[PDB]
Amino acid sequence: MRCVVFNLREEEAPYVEKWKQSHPGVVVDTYEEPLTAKNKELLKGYEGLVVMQFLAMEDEVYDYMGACKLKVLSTRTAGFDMYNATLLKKHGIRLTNVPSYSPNAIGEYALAAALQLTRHAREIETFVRKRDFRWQKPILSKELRCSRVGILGTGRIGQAAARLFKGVGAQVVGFDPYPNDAAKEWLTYVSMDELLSTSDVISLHMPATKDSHHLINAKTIAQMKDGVYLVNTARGAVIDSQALLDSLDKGKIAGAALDAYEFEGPYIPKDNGNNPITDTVYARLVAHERIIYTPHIAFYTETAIENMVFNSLDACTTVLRGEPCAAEIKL
Amino acid sequence: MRCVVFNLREEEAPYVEKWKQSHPGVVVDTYEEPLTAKNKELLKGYEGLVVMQFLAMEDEVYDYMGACKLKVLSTRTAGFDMYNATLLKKHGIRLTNVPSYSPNAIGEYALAAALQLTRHAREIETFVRKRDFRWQKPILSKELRCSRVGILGTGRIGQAAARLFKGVGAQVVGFDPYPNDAAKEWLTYVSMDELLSTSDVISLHMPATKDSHHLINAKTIAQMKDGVYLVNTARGAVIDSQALLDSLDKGKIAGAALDAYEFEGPYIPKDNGNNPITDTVYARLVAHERIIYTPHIAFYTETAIENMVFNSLDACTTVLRGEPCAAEIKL
Ligand SMILES: [Cl-]
Ligand SMILES: [Cl-]
Repeated sequence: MRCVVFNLREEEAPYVEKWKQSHPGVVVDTYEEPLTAKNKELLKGYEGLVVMQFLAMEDEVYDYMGACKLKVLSTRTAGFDMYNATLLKKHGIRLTNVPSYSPNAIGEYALAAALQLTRHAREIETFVRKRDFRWQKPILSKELRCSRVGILGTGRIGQAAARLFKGVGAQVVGFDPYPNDAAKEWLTYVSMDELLSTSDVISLHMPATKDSHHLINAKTIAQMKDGVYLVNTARGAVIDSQALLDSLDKGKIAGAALDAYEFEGPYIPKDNGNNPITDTVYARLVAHERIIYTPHIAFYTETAIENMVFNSLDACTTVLRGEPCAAEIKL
Repeated sequence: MRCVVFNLREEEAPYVEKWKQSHPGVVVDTYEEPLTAKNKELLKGYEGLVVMQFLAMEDEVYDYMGACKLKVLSTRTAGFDMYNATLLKKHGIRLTNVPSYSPNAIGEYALAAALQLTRHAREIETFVRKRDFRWQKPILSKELRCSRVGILGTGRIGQAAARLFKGVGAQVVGFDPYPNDAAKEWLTYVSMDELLSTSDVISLHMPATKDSHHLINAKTIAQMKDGVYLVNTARGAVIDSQALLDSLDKGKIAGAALDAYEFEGPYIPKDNGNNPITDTVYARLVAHERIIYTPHIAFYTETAIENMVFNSLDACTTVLRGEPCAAEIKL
């Protein structure tokens, strides 16, 4: 029952210690550094590997996992395509993930960002910095209780967002290819056309599929209300980014909050102070005056960290004991 | 029954027209400009005067109201100390105000500002500006559903805030000298000491009485949790401003959102681009990196404007009909 954790961030460390305290007899050694060809020897003697690493591990790292007879690689994230499933399977190494951390974290961020937009936070700041303290129409707001909010995607996260928008008084409508009864507690299902053409705020909550790809594009943006506000806490591929930029530049969309960009991979979650953004679309997005751009932090709350740590260690050790694990990805 | 409206702003005009459409036969003439000694003759023939004026009227204006036999001055605001009640009473002119516009507007702003603080909006934007897109502890957030929010003052506005905070999952506690049962739908009443010492976010909603003056001061701040967030949508006098600045500088209070400042009167709601803020406390406060300063706009929503217009015209005309008016200020 020997486990090693890499990529350990400072906020994760106390949760690892809490988990260890509640699970005596499990060895859990930790490293802040990533696992690479250069330090692969640190794997020796462990049966479980717990990681949160977007940087690719060289093939020789996986081969060394095989030579060490590693039994399971457990990621702390929902995504797992950043790991080499081919080599895991070849060496008989199992794989687990963490499918959900905190739906409420992401719904709460969607509400927070929506309120930054509808309450004109950035425009007020611009005026305040110039000492223009007037009560003037450009900063006059519409209350969410007088607004319609459209939720695109009604899985657990979309439902959390819908619940929160209804909780502040908004009329919430939803669209999903597979409507469910639970979401009807917080929203009314409508057609795509109705959601697009009548919503004051649109918040995206769809997973990555062939059918969510570029759902928000020049054609669907053209159907929206003039002055709509758009929030994206889903993956970036749901938006055709240039179409969004064009619509912001023309004033069709009054503002957007983007926590994701379709091609953010080279840059998230890294310090790029000395790493120029060479994707000119992304460089425009991140700097746009009408976009509240955030680096994929909708999830980034204490509750999410706790669940990422506890659930990954639980999954890892469940597999090590040869027990069924609902978070196991069969290869 | 003739009424004249001064100080008419762009956003108010459609509501005046809507009110006129449902009160055919009442003359309601409008002016965008203020009423002053230079245009006092515009008062001839009017019985009701409806105002929202930021500039003192000279004594001779009030004397001219008396000569014209004006019956009532009706403000569109809750405050009325900006008008010369001494001369209104001398000339037998009655006074009405608008005690409430949209409690939800102000509660919604308190929630919006709280979420800017708890979700680290400004700190994230500062990292984004530097292209630092790391998931780093300074921008890790605590969800409101895992937080205690303390509501100081449980009138209509505090109740609206409490309802909205509960609506996003927070555990809401309240303190008031006179607890009421309506507020108990949304919060639990606790002692002042308990509210101060256990709240993650404190939102102020108390009227400006001797008892609430500098309620937030060096002593009560010292009772708070390290890293508390503070929101003030109430009047500025409930906070000892220098004590707040000191505690922000020392890191005791992690951040504050202030929609008001005790000595803001010379500057609100004016364009001060050509008017220095000579009050050095206010100048520091508006510029402080840990303060989200806004120019008294928590109320500033479409619904509030509609209610300011409708309620002032209703009060004015109720008085002119010789009927009792709950919004009349007896001088
Ligand atoms: Cl509104
Ligand atoms: Cl949390």
